[PDB]
Amino acid sequence: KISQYACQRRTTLNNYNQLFTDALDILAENDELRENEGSCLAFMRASSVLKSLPFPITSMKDTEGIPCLGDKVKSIIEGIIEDGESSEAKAVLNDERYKSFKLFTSVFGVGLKTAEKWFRMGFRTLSKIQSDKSLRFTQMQKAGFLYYEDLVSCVNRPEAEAVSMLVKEAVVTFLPDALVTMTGGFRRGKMTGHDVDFLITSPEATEDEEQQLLHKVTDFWKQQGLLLYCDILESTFEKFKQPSRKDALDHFQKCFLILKLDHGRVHSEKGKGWKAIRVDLVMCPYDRRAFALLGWTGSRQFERDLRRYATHERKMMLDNHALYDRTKRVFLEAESEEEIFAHLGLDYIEPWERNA
Ligand SMILES: Nc1ncnc2c1ncn2[C@@H]1O[C@H](COP(=O)(O)CP(=O)(O)OP(=O)(O)O)[C@@H](O)[C@H]1O
Ligand SMILES: [Co+2]
Ligand SMILES: [Co+2]
Ligand code: NA
Repeated sequence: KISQYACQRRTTLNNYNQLFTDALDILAENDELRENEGSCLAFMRASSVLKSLPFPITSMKDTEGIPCLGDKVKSIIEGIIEDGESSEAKAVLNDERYKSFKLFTSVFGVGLKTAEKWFRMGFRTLSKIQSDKSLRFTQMQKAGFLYYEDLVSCVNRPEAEAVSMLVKEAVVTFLPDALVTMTGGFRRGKMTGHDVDFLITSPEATEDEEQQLLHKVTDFWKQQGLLLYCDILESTFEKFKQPSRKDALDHFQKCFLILKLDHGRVHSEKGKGWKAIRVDLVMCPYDRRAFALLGWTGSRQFERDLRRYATHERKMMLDNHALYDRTKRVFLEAESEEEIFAHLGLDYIEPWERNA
């Protein structure tokens, strides 16, 4: 029996139900835009469970025994079986508000509120926004427009590996014992991504050394002329706080960057000679490295279901910093992700199996 939880499913990149899940993902995105959180969640859970199937749905009988498939979702599946298209997803793709929100939020630094503001001002194209002489842009949006074409082209694996080399070379210059791990989509086996994410941790660094590393590494890149954008968020981490009851917040020190990646550093099959790459770095205390790795690997749906399962099924509280057992009244320690899954009574799910 297929579990309702993504953390009890193996979800690999060979999606046999892309016709159904692309439509359900569009409908979920539109519900997010229309602030309908409930309908958004129902479409996301249905899309997630179909992504886990080892075969394509070709009839309504194939949906028997599958959880998270309500009446609304089954009507959408029936319509796609009928003529290979979703009339519901097609109407969203042609909606002017949806098209504007997708286009405007494709810019780094533009979220839901700014996209809504520009739409209500009558803007529909990025050309009209960028050339407007009355609009005022944040430093994040200025970088978003300046490096737009590079950032929208996405990052491939030779580029992600080239960025990994740069990150490791910079980090070990200040902390030679530091462990640098590529997380996010690339760790889940994806061929492309919108950014490259890393977890950095050091077994011997002090509290102050841990705090200064991201400042030292970004100053080094700024000196080399590689830092195109930088935003460092200071840590608000509390060693003895209970994990979140909430989409959990990450309190570790982190930075959101845009780096200049020279073409000569990329060893691939194939203009200006460089590409702007979105890079996120997270620094965590050594003892919390397994919780942080698990939270930063994703997918978002896998993380949500992991935390939901921990709370509802095990009376445990899980977040990126810790695992707390409410019955035993103890924090549970882990040196690896495998130990976290064992504490939760879950079969270990490999990172490439977390594409929920
Ligand atoms: N800018 C950011 N802010 C907060 N968390 C982030 C983050 N970037 C990465 N993460 C964390 O690490 C995982 C990957 O996050 P993202 O970079 O936002 C999407 P992704 O799964 O890596 O697809 P992508 O390859 O297109 O970026 C998620 O589990 C998320 O919690
Ligand atoms: Co990412
Ligand atoms: Co990221
Ligand atoms: Na955006």
